[PDB]
Amino acid sequence: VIIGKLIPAGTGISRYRNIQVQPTEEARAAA
Amino acid sequence: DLNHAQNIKSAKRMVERQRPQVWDVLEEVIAEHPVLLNRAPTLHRLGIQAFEPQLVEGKAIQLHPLVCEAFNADFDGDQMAVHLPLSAEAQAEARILMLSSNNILSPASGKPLAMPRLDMVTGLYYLTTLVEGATGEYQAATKDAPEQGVYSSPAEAIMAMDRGALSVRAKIKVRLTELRPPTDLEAQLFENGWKPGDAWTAETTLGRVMFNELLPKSYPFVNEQMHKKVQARIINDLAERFPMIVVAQTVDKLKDAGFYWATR
Amino acid sequence: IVKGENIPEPGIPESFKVLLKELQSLCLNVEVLSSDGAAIEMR
Amino acid sequence: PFLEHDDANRALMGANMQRQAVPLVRSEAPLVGTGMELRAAIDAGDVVVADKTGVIEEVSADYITVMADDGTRQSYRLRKFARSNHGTCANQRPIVDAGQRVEAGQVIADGPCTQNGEMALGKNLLVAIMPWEGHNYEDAIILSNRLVEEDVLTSIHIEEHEIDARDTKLGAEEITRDIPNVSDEVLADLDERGIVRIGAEVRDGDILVGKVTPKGETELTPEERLLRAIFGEKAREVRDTSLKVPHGESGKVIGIRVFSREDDDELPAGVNELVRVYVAQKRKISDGDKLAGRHGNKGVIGKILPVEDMPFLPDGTPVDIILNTHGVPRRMNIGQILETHLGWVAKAGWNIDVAAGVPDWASKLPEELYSAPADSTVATPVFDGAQEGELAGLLGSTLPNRDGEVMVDADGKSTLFDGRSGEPFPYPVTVGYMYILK
Amino acid sequence: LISQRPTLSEETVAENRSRFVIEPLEPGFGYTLGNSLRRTLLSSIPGAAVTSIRIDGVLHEFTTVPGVKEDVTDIILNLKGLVVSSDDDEPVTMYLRKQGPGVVTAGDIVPPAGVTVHNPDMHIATLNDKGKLEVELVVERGRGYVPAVQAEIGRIPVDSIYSPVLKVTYKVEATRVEQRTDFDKLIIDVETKNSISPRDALASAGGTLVELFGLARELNADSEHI
Amino acid sequence: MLISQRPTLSEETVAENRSRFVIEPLEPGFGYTLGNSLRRTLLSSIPGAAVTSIRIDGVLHEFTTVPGVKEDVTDIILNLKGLVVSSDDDEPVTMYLRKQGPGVVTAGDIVPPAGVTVHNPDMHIATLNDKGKLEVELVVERGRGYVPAVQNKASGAEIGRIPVDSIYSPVLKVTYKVEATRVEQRTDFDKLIIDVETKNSISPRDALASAGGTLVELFGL
Amino acid sequence: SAYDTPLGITNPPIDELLSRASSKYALVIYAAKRARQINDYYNQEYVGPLVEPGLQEKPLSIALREIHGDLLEHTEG
Amino acid sequence: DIGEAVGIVAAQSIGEPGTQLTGGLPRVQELFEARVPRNKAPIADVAGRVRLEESDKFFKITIVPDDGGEEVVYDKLSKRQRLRVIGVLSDGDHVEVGDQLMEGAADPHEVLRVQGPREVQIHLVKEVQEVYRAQGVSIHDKHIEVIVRQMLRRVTITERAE
Ligand SMILES: [Mg+2]
Repeated sequence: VIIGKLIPAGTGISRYRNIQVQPTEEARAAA
Repeated sequence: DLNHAQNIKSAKRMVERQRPQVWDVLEEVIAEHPVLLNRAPTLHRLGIQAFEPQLVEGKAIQLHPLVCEAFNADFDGDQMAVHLPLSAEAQAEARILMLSSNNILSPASGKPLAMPRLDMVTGLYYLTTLVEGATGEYQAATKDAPEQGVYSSPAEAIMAMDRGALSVRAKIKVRLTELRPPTDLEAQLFENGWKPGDAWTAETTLGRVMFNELLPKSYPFVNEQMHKKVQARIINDLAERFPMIVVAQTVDKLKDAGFYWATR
Repeated sequence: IVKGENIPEPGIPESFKVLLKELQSLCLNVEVLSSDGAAIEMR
Repeated sequence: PFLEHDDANRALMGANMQRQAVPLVRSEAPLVGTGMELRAAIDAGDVVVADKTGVIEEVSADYITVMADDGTRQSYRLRKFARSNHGTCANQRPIVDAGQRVEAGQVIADGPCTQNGEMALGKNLLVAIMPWEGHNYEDAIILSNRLVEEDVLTSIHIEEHEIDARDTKLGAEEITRDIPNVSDEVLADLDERGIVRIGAEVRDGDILVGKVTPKGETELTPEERLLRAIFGEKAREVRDTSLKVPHGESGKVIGIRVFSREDDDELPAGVNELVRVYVAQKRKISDGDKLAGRHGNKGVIGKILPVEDMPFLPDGTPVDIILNTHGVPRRMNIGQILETHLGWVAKAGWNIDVAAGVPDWASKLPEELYSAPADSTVATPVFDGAQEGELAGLLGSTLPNRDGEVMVDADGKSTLFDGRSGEPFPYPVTVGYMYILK
Repeated sequence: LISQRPTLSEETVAENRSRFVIEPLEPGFGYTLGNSLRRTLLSSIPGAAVTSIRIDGVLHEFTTVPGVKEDVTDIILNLKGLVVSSDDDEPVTMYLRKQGPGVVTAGDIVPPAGVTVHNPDMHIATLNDKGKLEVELVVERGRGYVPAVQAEIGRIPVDSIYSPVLKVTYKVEATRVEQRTDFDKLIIDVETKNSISPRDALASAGGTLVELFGLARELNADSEHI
Repeated sequence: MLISQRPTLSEETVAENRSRFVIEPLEPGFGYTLGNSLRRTLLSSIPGAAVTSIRIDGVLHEFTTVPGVKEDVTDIILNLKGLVVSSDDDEPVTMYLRKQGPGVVTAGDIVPPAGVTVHNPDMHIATLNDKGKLEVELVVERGRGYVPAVQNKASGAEIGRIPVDSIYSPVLKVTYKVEATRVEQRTDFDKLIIDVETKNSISPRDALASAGGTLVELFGL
Repeated sequence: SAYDTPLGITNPPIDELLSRASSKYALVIYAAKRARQINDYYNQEYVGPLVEPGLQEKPLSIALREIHGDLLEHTEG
Repeated sequence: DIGEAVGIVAAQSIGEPGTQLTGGLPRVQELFEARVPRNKAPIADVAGRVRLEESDKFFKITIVPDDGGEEVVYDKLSKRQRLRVIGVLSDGDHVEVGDQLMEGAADPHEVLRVQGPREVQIHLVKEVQEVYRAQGVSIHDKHIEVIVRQMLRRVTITERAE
């Protein structure tokens, strides 16, 4: 908080912030 | 974007002079854009909750009466602060983490906080209370007289309430086609294939009937006078058996009915 | 917001940088360090 | 009033909030009050008192003169729209006519919060103590739109702005109407000197006094210097530092004070000219404003309803204000319920109408209190005032509104008609007149 | 004076239930005509319904049935759901009589005069084995709802639901203006008996009101509005 | 058991300003909701004439006194609010008021233009003395309801013009009560009387008809 | 089964969305990351919108309805 | 959920009450701060019989262990500070290891060395929960446990795991 970084809790945890979001190959086709 | 202003400096001048064209625009930008509300002192996290903004008139902030318990906000010159989440993550955390209708139970005891209070409690209490010797009272007369205390449906009982024939707090017997009986009565009175949309007659106050119309159609009939503790029971029970949206909307309906009968 | 683009990644709060200087003024040598252990110029 | 019936907590609050009231334009006196109403006003000093028994010679909104038995004239100049230290209106108004005969120590003109010599910190409003559809909930309040239309809770507020033109190191500040880069319209309300003209309006961001200060070295932008060459507007040698109106503030200009160095005015070293603009505004009672009674009860205005849809008596007389029931019992300020009953008694009048003699309750009542016409004022000193037995009896003695019909029963309730649906309210609702303050 | 652009739209919930909206209205007309509409729908429309009944075998004994599954009280409230549009304008006695084990319905009753029963599939009672049932029905048109009105022995007066609208509920929202303070928006929810459809009931209500307020219009009729 | 009888209009005169009305016969329960449905429209929608803005030569704003007069300007404006005025002129007309010398300035001293009339001349406006002279023109417009003073910014109004709150409400006080006939379960009928009072701008029959005619227009299929 | 028609922000239900990810915080990043994606596409990661978007739908709201329909994975690192 | 910051949630769940606390905030601070109790109460050092002797308006409690080994005596105790209730403790009663001998507050350090760390946390949660419940506040034990967990994290020769 003092240095302005993401707090290591909630949405600041590594497993949550490094998520990769892409549409499924099936989804992109149907458009 | 719209051709109302050619450049930014025209737009800024436009807003500062409160040009009438900006109002309909503001509704479009405010739509589904959450805002955080907060009242000092902030004792717990529920002291900050996200809401959907509604353009209202005057210079006061209209606050939902249920969140008063969480904010400890009484309406005597009380002021609250507004914060505008900007980034996509900020708006996501507001809509998901800090949404008002998603935070009902106090994260200290698990008890419901948006549960109705003073005004709505007395309203629902009066609505479901049972008066002996009320207008329209069922007596089940026997000798040379029929029962004459039953009604074709809750709708007929309402037509009897508008006329001077029925009292909202009377012991009566009616048949309900859209409500579900209690556990014991559902088991025996109903062949165990299901118990929806099938007529069954129970004896409760018309108020208690209109009360159970506020609860989910899937919820059993309660048939009690609503002390505040009884209300905590049902909402606690609703959190276990139903999603939050069902609870949020049900408590909303409890607010409308609680206030209406609070004045009456 | 005006250009309608995504909102940028935040920087270093000026309050923090002011804090580092206030510690230096107390004869306290504070150094921000990366994994390498190399000092980083706060500017 | 009824101090002996309120807990020290809410009483302490009630005392603190009386000094928080604001002067209304109408300044109506309290219908149910105590003795101190009179003496507190005259001793405060905001009321014009005649120091010699005489007769009025002239009555003007500006001043009033009185000729005494000595033949010597005394004259009193009236404060008209003087701005108090906190922005409240200190207007004075005369209460005497031309030929009236006055006595030494009498009241000639009313102050801001006084009427006929006694402090009037609020107004008398018709109150209903029913909860009303949640709009009055958790100390909130709902009012009749009548209070807006009839300016009963309207109060004038004045503000004082100030800007000075001094001698800087680069040059002397000049109050002027010539501003570097502005439309002629934003100046359309300014005079030659550059100050806003009297009686002119002001919207947030508008200009009160045009002031300019030297700027150098310029070192303008290469991008900017070209636009200066194209449109032929010479880059002015000075920076615009003008006095504008603060955000949200609005109103009209009452007066302007100007102190100039050219004229032999006294100024601090380096200061040439001083100009002060006084702006006032009418404040209709609005949503969110804070109202309160003398018993420590307080709350914001949650909603203002049209007079059409408001709980109203069988008279068709709509109630001015609706107060929630749930906040009354818990706080031990039930003295507010007493003055509510007495409030209705005072505005309706009464006549004890003894069958044979004073009914057993009125054993201690003074004879002057037996009869009373409508709109009479009442005084109940704190620790020896009205008592319960006398109140019910006075509640039993009441007068028809216009027709023979009586509007309030012996326990102080009436059947109100829902203005929205039209059907009456099931249970008799307590109504009365309560003195509340802005 | 003349104002602009009020409309009326309807969303059908089911063949028997229709929801209506009025947009927009000037404050505070919502509550003004709101409760008057619902009240008009309830107790104004002419309709036919049952007034009194008498069944053979029903006598001094309070309420029991010689050969059906449910008590006489249950049958009374079953019969109260009978929807019959009549053209007789006066009490007419219908005829229903069945024998043998089976289920009696609305179709088991012959329509005497001006009567066209609109819910033939309506259940009335399930007959015992080798069971018979004889009963008369007094049907007379009317308005709204009149409780059971009470020479004859075995005559059972029943609560009579004359109007075709069973329940109507309303509330007023506020939206749809640029700089205005949330103009009123009227919502009304009416459930119909199948004798008539909802919008005809609404159209009839409006016709009743406009004719009822022409009472004051016919007085002077000079000063007016939009 | 329909009873067929056209709802009647009986009219009564309780006074010059107000006149009672009674309607019968009506179905049970209609008396209350219908009378109030008229009441709400009476108070809100009855068109009338109200003074929009006024001008006094000497004053530039409403927060100053006038030499010789006993009332300040904003006090005079509050006294001018009580004016009950009727203007058949669709467009804005400007009345005038000029008086001087010691005496009392009533509402009758106002000279109405062509087509308008003042219905309460006895109203005290101001009281003047020898040195006091009062000149004021008043702009009368037509409308309905209560409109707050239109700021001279929204219009192109002059700096001398003083906008004033406008109250177009010819109706003063309105109520109702029901005499309900609920006999021995035979022919229950509702009888409802309304008590309509006006400000003498228009008679109760004319206001009620205006509201009634307006109600007819809104109720539509 | 019916709860009721939800209004604005409360649609879609949080419960039906939580079935699509591990935690509420994951759900936040999901919609956030995808919300930036859609906006980048409007002013050309560039894909979608996969669902038919009602005019002016905040790309955050579009990304939420996408997650409701299982239209995207949804891998945790 | 995984990311939940329960430490702050606990500190606030315990912090929001206290405006309702009027045997109050002083006692709560004494417990979390782990100070020597305001009026110290003795705990049994071993299980066995109890011999209650009364000095000159004093209370002298001796424990005859079931070993039976060296007796355990408690020399001087104010008679004005009443004994614990089972009724009140009397001569001949049987006492277990961690029992509270007199009414009052057990020194959390003393119960620590006697019953071990696992029980100190239980004693503190009880005492704290006794206060908030006495005033009527409903707080779940886990919040207090989160706070108390942070008190026994270190051992004298430093953090436990490290
Ligand atoms: Mg407060």
